[PDB]
This record gives sequence, C-alpha cells and structure tokens, in this order.
Amino acid sequence: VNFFDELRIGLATAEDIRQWSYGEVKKPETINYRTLKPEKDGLFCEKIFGPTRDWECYCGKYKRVRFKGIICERCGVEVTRAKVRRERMGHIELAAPV
Amino acid sequence: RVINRNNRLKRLIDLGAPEIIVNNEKRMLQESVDALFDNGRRGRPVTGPGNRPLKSLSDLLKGKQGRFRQNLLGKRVDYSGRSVIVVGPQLKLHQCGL
Amino acid sequence: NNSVPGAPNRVSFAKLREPLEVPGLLDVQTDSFEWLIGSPRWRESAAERGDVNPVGGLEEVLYELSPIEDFSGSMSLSFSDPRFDDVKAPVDECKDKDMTYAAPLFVTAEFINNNTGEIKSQTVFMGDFPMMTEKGTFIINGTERVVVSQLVRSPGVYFDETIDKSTDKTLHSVKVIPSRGAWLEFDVDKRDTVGVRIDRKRRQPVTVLLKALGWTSEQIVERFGFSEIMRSTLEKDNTVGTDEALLDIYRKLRPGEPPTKESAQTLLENLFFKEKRYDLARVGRYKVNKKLGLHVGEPITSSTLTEEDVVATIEYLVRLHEGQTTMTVPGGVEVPVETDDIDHFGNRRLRTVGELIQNQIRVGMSRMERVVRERMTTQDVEAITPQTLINIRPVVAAIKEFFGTSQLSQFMDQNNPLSGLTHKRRLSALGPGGLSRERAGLEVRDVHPSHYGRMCPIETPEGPNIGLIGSLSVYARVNPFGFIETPYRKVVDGVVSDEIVYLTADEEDRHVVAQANSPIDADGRFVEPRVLVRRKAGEVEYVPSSEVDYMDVSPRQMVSVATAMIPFLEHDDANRALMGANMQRQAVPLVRSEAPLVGTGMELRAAIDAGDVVVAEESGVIEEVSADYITVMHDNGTRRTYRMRKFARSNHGTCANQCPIVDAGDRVEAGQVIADGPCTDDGEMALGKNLLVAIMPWEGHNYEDAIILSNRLVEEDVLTSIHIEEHEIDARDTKLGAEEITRDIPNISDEVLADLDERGIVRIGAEVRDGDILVGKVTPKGETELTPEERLLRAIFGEKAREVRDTSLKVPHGESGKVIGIRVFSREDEDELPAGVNELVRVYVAQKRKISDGDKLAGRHGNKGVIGKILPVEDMPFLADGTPVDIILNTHGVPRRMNIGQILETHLGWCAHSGWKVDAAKGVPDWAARLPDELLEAQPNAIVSTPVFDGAQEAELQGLLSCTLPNRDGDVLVDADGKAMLFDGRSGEPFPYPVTVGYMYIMKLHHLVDDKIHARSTGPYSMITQQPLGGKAQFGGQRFGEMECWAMQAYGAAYTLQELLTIKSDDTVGRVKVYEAIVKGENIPEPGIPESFKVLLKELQSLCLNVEVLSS
Amino acid sequence: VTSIRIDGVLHEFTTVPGVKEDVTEIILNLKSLVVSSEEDEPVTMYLRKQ
Amino acid sequence: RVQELFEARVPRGKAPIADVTGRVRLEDGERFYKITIVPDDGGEEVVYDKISKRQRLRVFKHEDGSERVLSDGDHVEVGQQLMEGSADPHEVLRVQGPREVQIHLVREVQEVYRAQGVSIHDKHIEVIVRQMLRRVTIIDSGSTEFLPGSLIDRAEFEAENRRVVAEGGEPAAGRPVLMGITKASLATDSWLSAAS
Ligand SMILES: [Zn+2]
Repeated sequence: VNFFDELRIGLATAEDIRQWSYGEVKKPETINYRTLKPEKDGLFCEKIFGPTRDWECYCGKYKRVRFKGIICERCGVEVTRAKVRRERMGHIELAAPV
Repeated sequence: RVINRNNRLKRLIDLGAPEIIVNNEKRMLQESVDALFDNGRRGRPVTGPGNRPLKSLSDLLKGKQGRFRQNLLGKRVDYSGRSVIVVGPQLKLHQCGL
Repeated sequence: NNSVPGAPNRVSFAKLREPLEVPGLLDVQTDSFEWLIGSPRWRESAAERGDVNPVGGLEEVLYELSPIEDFSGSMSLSFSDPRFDDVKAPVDECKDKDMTYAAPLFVTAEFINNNTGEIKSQTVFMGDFPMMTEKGTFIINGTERVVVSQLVRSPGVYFDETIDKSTDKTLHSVKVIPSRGAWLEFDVDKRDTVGVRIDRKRRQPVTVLLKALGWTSEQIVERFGFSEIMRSTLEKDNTVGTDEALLDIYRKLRPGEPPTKESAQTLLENLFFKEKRYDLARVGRYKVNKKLGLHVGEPITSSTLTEEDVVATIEYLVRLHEGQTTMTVPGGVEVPVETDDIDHFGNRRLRTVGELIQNQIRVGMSRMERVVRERMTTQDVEAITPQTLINIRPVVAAIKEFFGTSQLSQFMDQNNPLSGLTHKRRLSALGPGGLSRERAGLEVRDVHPSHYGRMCPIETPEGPNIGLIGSLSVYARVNPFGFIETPYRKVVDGVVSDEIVYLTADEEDRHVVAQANSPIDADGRFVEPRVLVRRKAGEVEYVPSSEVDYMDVSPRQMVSVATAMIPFLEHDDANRALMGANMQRQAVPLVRSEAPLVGTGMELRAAIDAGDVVVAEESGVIEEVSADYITVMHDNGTRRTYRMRKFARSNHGTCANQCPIVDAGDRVEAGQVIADGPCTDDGEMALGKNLLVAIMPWEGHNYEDAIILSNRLVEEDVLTSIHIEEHEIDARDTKLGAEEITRDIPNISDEVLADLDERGIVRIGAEVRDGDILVGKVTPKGETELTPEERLLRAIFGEKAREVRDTSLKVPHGESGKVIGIRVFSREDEDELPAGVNELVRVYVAQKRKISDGDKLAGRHGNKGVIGKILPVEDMPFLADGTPVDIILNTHGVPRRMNIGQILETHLGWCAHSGWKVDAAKGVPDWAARLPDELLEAQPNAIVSTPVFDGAQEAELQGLLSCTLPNRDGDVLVDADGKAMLFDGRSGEPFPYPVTVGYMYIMKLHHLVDDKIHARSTGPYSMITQQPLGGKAQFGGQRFGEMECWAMQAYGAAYTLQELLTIKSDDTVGRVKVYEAIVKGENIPEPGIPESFKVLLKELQSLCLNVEVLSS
Repeated sequence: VTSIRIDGVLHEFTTVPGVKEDVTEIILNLKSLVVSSEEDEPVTMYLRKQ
Repeated sequence: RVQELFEARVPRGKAPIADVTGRVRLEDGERFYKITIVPDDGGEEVVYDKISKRQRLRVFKHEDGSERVLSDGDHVEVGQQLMEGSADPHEVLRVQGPREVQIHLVREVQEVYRAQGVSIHDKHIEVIVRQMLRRVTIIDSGSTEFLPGSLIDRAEFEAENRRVVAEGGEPAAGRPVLMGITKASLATDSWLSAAS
C-alpha cells in the first residue's frame, strides 16, 4: 500500500517496453479536426490507452455503468473510469535499432 | 515526427532501394529519436515557432519547472482561510478568535 | 484673491504673496498633443514664445519622409498638408457604446511622374486618429487610457573622466550618443593611444580617420601644436596617406571586402552624412551646438553630424586633458571646459506623448512607404494612381498595437480625482526604450541638486520602483524641446523684479538664485545684507545683497501636487511625508463628504483642473435644475443643457456621481462650479471626514498602531462607502452549434430561476446572494456532425433534438447587493461585437459597505492603522460636557515615528472648530503681530488654511489656544496647553491626568476587509493538476509554502505533514474516503500514494529507466 | 422608520424625475425623522406632494 | 562577510599566518613587507611577501597587548596571524588540524554576529561546521579503486583503509579537508536528492 523499503533504477530493455505498454501506435494523426475524436490507432485512439469518457465503450454496446473488466468485442476497448487513461502507456516499434 | 519517419522507413524498405537512401533515412530516424529524448543536447535544436526551442521529454525533470523541483515548492491545500489580524487583549495565551 | 468666481471663503495664514497663479495643471499633458496634431492655438503660442519656424508633428514627420522616389529617378511621390475632421460621436456614447473616440485625417498627396511631367493630386483617407479629450485622456474601446511621460538621456556629447588606480592619471573619455548611427569614443590612455571605437571596434588612432578624410598632415600639426601628447601620437602613427588611411578605416570597419577608394569615400558620407541612415533630433543638434558654441546664430535645419563638429570635439578633449578651464574655437564664443554629469537635468530630456506618437507614426509611415515604393517600381507606370499605392493597414495597426500592448498605455486609476491627476502628471523612467530594473544603477534612484523645482523629491512609490517614478513640480513647464523649466524673477541691482522668466538647468547653473523665504522689503529692498543662496552644485553660502541675480517665486516650488496639500509638511520626516503623500492617493469616495477644516490653499485649484467637476462656460442665469440634468440660459439667448452621469461604475470599481450645488434663479458667473463630483464638497477636494481624536493608550485595544472607533460612526454612515461590481457573460458560436441565453435551463427547480425574466436575465432591483444564478444559458451537446449536410438537414428537419448542458453564470464567492442595471448588446440591432460572438450581456451589482472591523484608516501625515474594536457609543470616554469622542489613537507611535506635525494639526483643527476671538482692546499682542487683520475673529466651524512652508507658527497656536470661544454652557473645555479632563466610560471616574483632544482629518483606504476574508473546506478541483483551485473568486484553498514544510520538520511533526501533502491536496480516493469517514463516525483512513509520485513514476518510466519499487 | 416604499422606483441606487437629490440623499434626510409609536404593530404613513 | 566565511573562499583580507614558531626576523619593505622567522628548534625560514599598505599588528609578547607594534626578533606561536585580516582556512587546517580551524570559524562567526548585537548559541554553528568539514581528500589511490584526488567521507575512507591493511594491502594516503556549503551539499549518498 504505502511500504517502500527502497528504490532502485534499472536500465530497461526492449522486452520490458513491450511488457509495459498496451498498444502499438501507427499513425501521427491527432484528435480528428472535424468530429473531435481520436483516429483509428492514432496518437489518442481509445483502443490503446482507454475510453475518453468513464464507463463508456467506443461503440456504445456496453455503455451501462455495471461493466468493469469487460472488453467490448465490437470496438475492442475496456470499460473503466477516465483515470485509467492517465496510467497506461504505448510503445512504438522501430524498424532500425537506435 | 518519429512515427512518420518510422513509417517512411518501413515503406521504403518494403519497396526496395539502394544502400545510400536507406542509410540516410536511418540517420534521420536516429536524429529524431535523439531530439525527442532531448532537444538541444547536441547540434541545432529543432524550432517550429518563432525560432523557439521546443520542450523535449527530458525538460520535464530539469529546470525550474522540472517535476522534481515543483514537488518541493508546495501544494494548495484545503480547509484553509486568510484574513486580517487585530490585536485582542481579552484572550488567554493559548486562545485565538475566529 | 479667489480666482474662481464662487469658491468657499477660507482665510489663510498668508505672509507672502505669489506673483503668479498656479498654471494649468493639465496644460503639460494637452500641449504635447496640441503640438502634435497642429492647431491655431498651438501656432499662436509658439509664435508668442518666439520660435521662428512653426512646425507641427504630423506635417514634420510626413514631410521629412517625402519626396520618395525610385532609384531610377523616373518616378517620385510627395504628400503634405495633413488636416483633420470632426468627431464621430460624443464622448459619452463612445464610452458607453464601446466605440473609440477618434476622428479621420486627410492628407493631400501629389503624384508626379518625372519622365512624363504629370501631376495627380487629390485627398486620401489615412484611417482614424485617437483624438485626445479635453481632460487629457484616451478612450479606447470604452476603457479610459492615459500615457505617462518618460525620461531619456538627450542625444549629444558627454565628456567622461575616469581616474586610473595604478597610473593615478586622468583619462578623459568623450562619447557621442546620436539618435541613430555610429558611436565615437575618444579616450586618452596611459599609452597615449588616442583612438576611436566605431561600433565597438578596436581602438584605432584618431589620426588615421582624420587623415582618411584627407585632412592635411600640416593642418594636423598646426592645429595640434599646442597639444603635446596628441603630437606624440601623430609622430607615432605609421600608416600615412589619404588612400591608405581610408582603406585601413574600411578594412577595420568591413574587413574581407574589396578595398577601393570609392567604397570608403561613399561609406563615410553614408554613415555620417546620409540623413536617413544617420540622423539626430533637432534637440540633440541644438544641445551640441550650445555645448561647443558652434553654429549658434542660425536655426538648425540639417540634422546630420559634420566634420567641424568632430575636429572641435577632439580639440576640446585635448584641451581638457591639458587641464584648461575654458576653450575657444574660431566662430565660437568663449565657453567653459568641464566634464558632464548624467544625473543633471540639463542632459536628461522629457519626451511627452507627442514624441512617442510621432515615433510610432514614423515607423508606420516607413513600413507603408517601403511597400508603396516597391509597388510603384513594379506596378504599371501608365495608369498608376496614388489611391492604389498608399496602404493604410500598417499605420493603423501600429497605432492600435501601441495603444493596446505598449507599457506606456496604462488604465487611468480613478479611485478619486487626485489619483487621476497624479497619474496624468506621472513621470516614468522605465519601460520600452529605457533601462531595466536590474541593469539600472542604484545611484540614479537618489536625489540630485538639480531636482529642485523640476521633480518632487518626496512623492515616490514605496515598492522597488523607488526613484524611477517622479512627478512634475507645481510650477514646472516643459520647454518646446523637452527640457523642464522653472519660473524665476531676476534681480537687476538688488531690487526684486515683478516680471518673471523661465530658466532651464544649464542657464540656472550659470546664474545666482536667491531664496524666496528671505525677507524682502515692500519697496524691493533687501533688509538683510547677507542672504543665503544656492550655488553651482551642493554649495550654499551667504553673499552681499547686490551680486544676487535670480530669486524664486514661492516656497512651494519644489513640492508635487499630492504633497502640496499636506498641512505642516515642514515638521514631519521625509519617510513619513512620502508615506502620507502615497496614502492620499488611495482614498475611497464616501456618500456624504465634508471639506477639511485645515488644509492648504491648493485644494479647489487641484479640483477644478481635475476635470471631474463641471463648470459653466459663459456667465448665464439658471432657469431650472434637476437631479439628473441642468439647464442654464446664456445672456445671448442660447439655452444649453449639461447631463450628469449618476451611479456609473468607476474605472477601479468605486462609484461616481454629481450633485448640482446651484439654486433656481441665480446668475451664475462663468468659471463657477455647477456640480461636485466624487470626493468634493462645494468645489473643493474632500477625501475624508472630521473626527474628534484622543491620544492615550486605552486597555491595549489601540496597541501597536491599532485603532478604536465609536459606534456613532457606524450608525450614522459617517464612513459608509459604495462599491459597484461588474460581471458579463457571452454566448459565442461553436462548431457544435451556437449557444443562446434562455430562461429555461435543464433540471432546475422553479425557485432557483424565480428571478430570471422571460428573456433569460435577472430582473433589475432583485437581491442576489452568493451562489445564486445571475443569468441563464444552455450549451449544446457534442455529437457527430458534417459541415455541408448537417446544416441543411438541421434547416429542414431535426430541429431542437440534441442535448444541452448548463453553464449559467452565477455570483462569485463573496458578493452580494442590489442589481442596479443590465446592459445587453445584440448583433441583430447592428451593435459592434468581437468576432465570433452574438450576445454579450453585462450586469452591475452595487453593494453599500459600512466601515467595520479590519478596515484601514490613515491621516494625511502617514499614520496607518486598523480598527481594533468598535465600542458602543455608551462606552467611549466623553468630555466634561458629555461629548463622547469618536476615535482614540496610541501615543507610543508618535515620538518614535517622529511625526509631531499631526499634533499641531489636531490642535489647529480644534481651535478652528471651536472658534476663537483674540483680544485686541488693549492692542494686538506681540505674538499676533503678523496675523492677517481679518483672521483675528472667527466663527464656529470656521475654515482655515496653512500653505506649506508658510503657516501659523508655534507662538500663533499658543496665542490662539488661549482665546477659544466658550461652549454654549459657558465653560471652556481645553486648557492653554490643549489638554482636557475626560471621564472613563467603564469605571465612570475621571482619569488622573489630562489628555489631548481635537479634530483631525481622517481618510479611508481601499484595503477593505470583505475582499480579504475567505474560507474553503471543499470545492472544485483542478482537472489538469488535480489540485484545488486558487483565488478567492474561484473559491480555492490557500498556498502552502516550503518554509511551512521546514517549520513542520523543525517541530518533528510527521503525520500532520503527511496529511497536508497527501490526504488534502492530491489523493482523490483519499479525499473521498476521509470525507465519508468524517461524515460518518469512522476513523480517518491512512492516506495513500499522492498523485504527484505516481505521475513522476509513469513519466520517468518513459525514459527507458526501469524504476522499480522493491517493496521487500 | 423601518422601511420605505417609493412609487415608480425599484431600488435605492437611482433617481426620480423632478427632484434635486437622488434616493440616497432623501434616505439620509429621512433618517433624521423622529416619530413616537403608541401601537405595537407596523403602521403605515403616506407622503404625497406634487 | 558571513556568506564568504561559510563559503570558505580565499579571504579578501588574506592576513599573513605564523606557519611555524620561531624567532621572527622581519625586514620592513615599504612597498612589499618581507617576513621571515628563524625556527627555534631548527630548519629554514618561511618567507612572506605581503603588501605594505597596511599597518602591522601586535607581536606576541609576554604582555600580549594590541597597542604593541610588530617587533622584529620576537617569537610567535604557531598558527597566529601576523597582521590584521583573515587567515585562509585551508592553511590553518593543514598546519594545525581540524580542531583549531573549527574553533576559529566558530569564534569568528560568533564575533561577527555579536557585532550587530544579536546572540545565538554556539551549538547551532557546531552542528553546521561538523558537516562542512567531514571530507578526506586522497592524493593517491594505490590499492584502492577510487580515483586519486576524489572526496571521500572520513568514515568510509577509514573503513576501506583498515579493510585493505588487515588483508595486507597498502593503505591509501588521504588527508582531511573542508569545503563550502555548495560543494558539501552537492556530494551526497541518496541519488534522488542529488537529482533534486
Ligand atoms: Zn464497444
């Protein structure tokens, strides 16, 4: 809960970054300039980080409040508060080591 | 920038081309990643507006606005209140008027 | 001697007569603009002053530009004679309608084609001009504006001198600072290398450039034969030859370029003779000519540096190095040789609004003419017209941005007329084109012996901007060049001269100035053979009464306008006087003002010129008067009407009103006040009331500057003020739709919206409490949309079938009062609005505040305080006749602060209030010899005035206090010393010793308590930082500095710090759980992980740095 | 006096045509009025002058 | 003055110091004072070429009076300042050890504070100077990994030295040294605070 005996900084690795993230961004497009929504797998797509609203699937299939831990197959997103958007990351894949 | 250049690399290697272009493109990708992890570390920093250096990822930690320093300058708390003070000679030492 | 027709009569302790009335206090502000635009009155004034060439501002700026031409010489353009037109709309509507007071200007441009020989001349529109109202202010977008003058160092030549620490030899440095161009520095050094630094280059010998011009070596030898060190330098230089010299100069300036004679020859004249590239202001040229005494007999027309100036400068430098006192040049009269000082007012000029506006329009004209010349060069030469050439956007944009963002465009503080006048008279020293706070030296913030008569040394901001913001003297007037002047009367042969002249700094230094306070006989004969005098700098010494040449006019010639109305200013301390002067500019207009019993004679004059009081133009007879308007009949048969604004929010939140003080059927003479604005009583300033003060420590309630007030003030509205708030909401279009104000609002009870009317706004005159709704509106909801199809689809079908949110405006935290008026602007009614807006509505809330605990009060002597406690009227001490006092002051703070003047002011106020009658049956007492013959008999509630540096002496007060009229009961309360016997209100027994009492003027500061008090327990949280909002208006918590963390660590308190950092600032679940536990009876759960730490983690994990936790 | 009622006026920060001083001044003047009450209930008076 | 004293930079006064105890043999140069002291036990003379613009201070005599002038041929105690000013803490530290410099700093700060009239207990200054001078510079690493000339706290340096000596490895030659507040604080054990 609040027990932190120590703190060590380790040097990550490709497999570590694979493990941390939940997606693989592919397009640089930001929020849409017309409908003000993320683009498919864009830099904000809900399929990567989380729903823009809380307890709201992209397609509205499971928009009801009583759904936690249920990933919608129609849109492939999860249902949790908007806060989870603040604590999930994405990893880009490189075609050439750097 | 990074995503766009990676996708250009992928498409170019798929299409096929001599070593010169591929190597140049890899160099450009390395330049972009170096810039993203830090702008102005080495070479001309990238500047889009008004020739203004951009705030890289590493700039979130150093400097006055660096997240390390800002955690020590204090926070805004609740259950507070400020007002003028007027001397009162009718109070005991361990007493105050609200 | 009341210049104004019907001012109140208040005899004064006058001993000396001023031979001139105070000049128009706003003439300085208006004269600059009048000269800039160009009017017949300004031309007549300039002709009277004797200037040969009457030249305006616009004409000058746009004539020095023309005639523009192309490099081919086949085309040219000229345009002169700028003239203005009438006004668009009156000032009232412009301020209320949100418009801008301006007027159009037309310039007659002539379009000439060289090769053909044709002329195309017609009027051209050049945008609008923000004209200046008669009160010296700019109305922009309905908001008042006032530009403050600035202090700049006049472009010229300054001979500096630095002493070497090792060589211990004088190094005379001369540096020229033109308006724009190169800088020349000629310095004699230990090595004797007398060189130049053109554009911060290496020190190249002066002889090299001297020969570069072709100056004959023989002329160098003969003209410098008297100089020995420079002769040694001449014999020491190696390179010789006009071609070699000029090529070397060019290489030093521009190395790596083809070295040719033509290049250097053209560059010389381009950098020193091309007026456009190298220019100096006429002031600079005149000052340099006066300094060198060269070209004195002709009016300066060419504003470029000349070779003779350079040779004369180097000759002056070498002569100064030789140690000579005075130097002479052929064609120049004898002049002294000495080093110059930066902090002398003979060098620091004053650029009024005229100079700033002229420079801005010059920049605009340059930008316009560049494109105009490019267009004429590129555009077709046959059918080209000046109308198609001139572009109006750059100049209008330049003036607009200057008025908007320039630091020299500040909102005119309007707490009271005195504050506005002081702001209009302010003298700034920082801002664009000036030094910064850190680079500015500390010495500049100190006084200079040349400040006497030009800038007041007392008035100054208390903050870090000390010494950088002064104020004009009472009699100071700006000369047409920008050097402040000061009146003086010249003594010819030991006899004073009534006629007066104006002298600048340089001329003042060169003469002998007498002392105004020095006794002078009625015939003009100096009674004293020895009279003190001020000399060159910091020198004062007695001299025979014959050689004296100049004498001052009045003792009040060095004080500011604000400082000029502080009685007994000759007894307080510098810091206390400055504090009182600054405090006087923070009063708050009350509801019922009263003129002070004791105050200088510069009150009514400072109010008439303030502009906040109307005045009749022609002597007429009033037919009828009303609370809202007045109608005066002129003697010529023309009826005129004046409209007086009532309860209009001031620029700083206070109220402003006007109450006519005239009766129906009175022949009012021209120049007589007709209405009194805020802080006024019968056409004279009144920033406070008169309270009966007592000086004694009382049960520690007045401990350490605290103050006690009787409830009589609270229950009689003696110090009740009115403050008017202001709120506005707007409904701007959005991509998702347009917002509309509507009475209806989703999911709101009828009671909540019971105040809104049909149109969706609160009815006028409805009480509003904090947290109440002030105006309702609906915000549409977000859904998928298509620009081309959705518009038509919405037009034909599906109207009003989308969700709407609630974003109505509500009263902020800590506001209440009536609703006096509502202003709504609609685009349908053809009302100008900011782009992208449809309906902007503003509501004014006016609240009446009664003075309460935690309020600031302060007299005119700079003695602040707070209301410690407001005792009941039945508890305050009372005089022997039953007159309870109204305020009690502490005594320990008087002698330490050393502000004894307030004691004398209180004594004089009591004496004037009670009325006196000095015995004269046996003859005038010796102590009453100098009293005015009409000041020996006063009436109850009389009015007296003591001019600064000339007022009642100690003996006068001693005599007056011994002859006060007795109370109606037949007994006299106070003794000769001024003390009296009181009676305690609690114990009921008299105090063992007498106490001092009297009437002292008390103002009211703007630091009220209602603004300061604020609380916050739970409220809105920031969305980006997850922290509570800040500020009283937003209902946010207080800040928690790191010093508080240090203190908490010092005590060893741990859990408290943990809570303050985790459970009350960041942790969301922590806040929810602790709030619920407090609501119930459960114990507070331990805090969790602060959001800051988790954010830091999830951010540092982004740099590939695997940050583990190691819970083990 | 406890509270007044001015016909044709909605609040105190305003004026009324025909008078020489606004509502605040007349309220201040009326504060000086002195009256004695024999009944223990709010009574009403009138003031009509044209 | 207090800022400079705590920062432990080169004193502006930079008074001469008595490096060794002996018979002072000083020849007064009107331009540059030349000071030499004959050692009592034996050895050579430490030579000081000081500026002559000042006025010589008291000589250490049986009277020990301030009014006395600096008399040549007298004797002085080790570490005493020959003329008015301030002695560089490094010199007094190297020639006396840590105790003398500690007490001198404490006395100097106490004196400057009492000049204004304010009074504070010494322990509040002892707690600071204890941390300030707790570093041991090392000239050679020898059988130690750390780079020579690298600051090491006395405790860890002693621990490593005793460990290496116990196993036969040669000891590392290091000496104590002080620093200013900035340098003493920039080198710590916790990495997070250092990054802060
Ligand atoms: Zn779904």
